[PDB]
Amino acid sequence: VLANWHGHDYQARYFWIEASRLKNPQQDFVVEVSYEADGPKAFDDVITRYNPPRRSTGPDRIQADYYQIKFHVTQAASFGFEDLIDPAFIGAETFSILERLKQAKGTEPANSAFHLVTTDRIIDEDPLGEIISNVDGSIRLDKLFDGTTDRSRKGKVRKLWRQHLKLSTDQELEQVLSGFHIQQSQPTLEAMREKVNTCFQIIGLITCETSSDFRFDGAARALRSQERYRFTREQFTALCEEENWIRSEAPESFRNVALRSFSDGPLDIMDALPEHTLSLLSLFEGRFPSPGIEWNDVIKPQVETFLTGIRQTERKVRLYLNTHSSIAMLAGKCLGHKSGVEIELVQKGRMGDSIWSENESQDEPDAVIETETVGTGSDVAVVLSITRNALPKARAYILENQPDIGRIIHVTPANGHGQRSVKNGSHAVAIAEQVSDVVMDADLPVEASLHIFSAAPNAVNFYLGQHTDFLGTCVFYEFDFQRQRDGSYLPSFKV
Ligand SMILES: [Cl-]
Repeated sequence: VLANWHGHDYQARYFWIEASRLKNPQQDFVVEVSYEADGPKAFDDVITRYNPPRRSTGPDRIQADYYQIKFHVTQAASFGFEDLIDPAFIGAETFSILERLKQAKGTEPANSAFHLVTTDRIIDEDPLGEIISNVDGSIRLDKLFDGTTDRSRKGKVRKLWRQHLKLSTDQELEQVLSGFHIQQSQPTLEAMREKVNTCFQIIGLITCETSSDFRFDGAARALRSQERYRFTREQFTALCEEENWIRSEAPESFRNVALRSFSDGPLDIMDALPEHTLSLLSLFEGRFPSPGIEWNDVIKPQVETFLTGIRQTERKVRLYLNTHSSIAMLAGKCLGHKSGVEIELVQKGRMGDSIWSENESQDEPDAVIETETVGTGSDVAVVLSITRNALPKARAYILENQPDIGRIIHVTPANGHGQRSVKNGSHAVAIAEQVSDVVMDADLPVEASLHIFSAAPNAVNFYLGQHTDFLGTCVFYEFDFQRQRDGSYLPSFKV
């Protein structure tokens, strides 16, 4: 029983995720990672330092990211702009988040980034939600600094913060807020355990599975007792050697590639180099289009061009995937069975991170497959119920909107849909293969289309996309919880 970090296991796991970069050959510019377990202080809970300074969307390369991690509580609450001036919000008697920010801006180099990390969310109609970027969490200075007076909606925020910080002008406030980020709705503690394991496996370290107690939490407490607070690349390699953590010192070198369509959190933003990264939410400047014509005309060409560029130069690819289901399926089609690209998938999401490949074998029973006739048309639907039963909603959409569909093929894993219905990449591939066999045996004429409705994680959708080349003309669909308050399908890509 050792003394915990002030941020406890959440802070320790954040640190381990950052420190794994010290032994990542594809992030050699990360030169030091440190933690402050006797806090909170001023944005030093975790610090990641770069040499050369890291690439940035802004005008200056960033020499360090500084993290202030709000004490993790399992039940997530809400906060607004008024909370940023309250010390209790960061679990302290004095010094708010903004005062800590002002101090850190006083002490640290100019080309620095500062992040407030929390599993809580911004209040729905609070002004803070309007000044925090959906792309990367950065403060939206063009939005907060309207050029209005204290009476306006943004003026009230400016006044509260300016007077709390004892500044004379909104210009000084803008100086203080430059480089500040709020990362809301960050992963749960359990997802953080999964992310630590994924990061460690990728860099060739051992992982801690099944065990109800995480080994690396105790390792972090022991490091604190040894007063080892900061690690260069050499120091982290030395720690890994001393701890007997190195599984392989030379794992198979895959080229890291990233495909994302949601928010770019700091944990994931450097998964691949910028030239090997496609972040769709950034291209749409934080406003992702509804599934439809814009997907087939804007998103599809972008994804196809990006993945053709990857395919013609790379033999082995580690694909970090955090996107919509049909985009994952399109990605699979672009890197299909024809490409000759050996694929390792890193599935990232709110559930956590997982690694998929065809290395582990499987002997699961065949998926239950049931065909139903619903009309006279020559089109065919395939419904994959993997995470949940998708057949009712797909059947409703089809009855209401696709008169040319004459047959619905329903596919469900042997032991039913659920969170873990697909074992591994080999199981996903085998399911895709039996789906392809059934569709090919259905003998669709060449003019007809195969409509694909899927309720599955990104990796399963990717492996299915890899086989859509065998199925001819296809229409991919997106399930949206908007038009119908409990969800409904919309066509996205026609391939
Ligand atoms: Cl004032």
